[PDB]
Amino acid sequence: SNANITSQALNEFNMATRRLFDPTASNTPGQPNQQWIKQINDASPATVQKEI
Amino acid sequence: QPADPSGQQTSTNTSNLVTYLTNLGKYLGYDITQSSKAPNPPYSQLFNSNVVQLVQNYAYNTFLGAIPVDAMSQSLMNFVTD
Amino acid sequence: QPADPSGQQTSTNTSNLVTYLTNLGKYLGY
Repeated sequence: SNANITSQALNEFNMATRRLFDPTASNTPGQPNQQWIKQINDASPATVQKEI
Repeated sequence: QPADPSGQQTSTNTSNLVTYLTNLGKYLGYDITQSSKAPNPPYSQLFNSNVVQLVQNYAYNTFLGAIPVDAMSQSLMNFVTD
Repeated sequence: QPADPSGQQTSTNTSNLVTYLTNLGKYLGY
């Protein structure tokens, strides 16, 4: 029902490659789940430290 | 009326307080004077716990399952005994 | 009786501290 597929190389890939560019991310401002750097651009200091 | 110097002293102190808290908020990199430029509503949690948790447990599972292992009987592919 | 300007100045100043501390806490993300 929620059967989803990944390999270990592809999964380690998208674990590494999720913050810098993201295919699922919205590339137009004003939409949710934007690029991680743009989300950081408005993030709070506590938020960014949790990211660290 | 005879003005009490304590009131004037406290007024100057409070003006000094607002000035200096403006200065420190300035130094932290924010503009404190206007509430509109402040975020609304606030956020302290991370962007999305769900996507990151999903990614991390998936990576953990894929690493456990990916590596080849002796497969001839269940007790012999065992990773940890008890 | 006429009000001393020190009291009104301090009341306005206190409203500014309240507003500005809420703004700073907002900027921290709280």
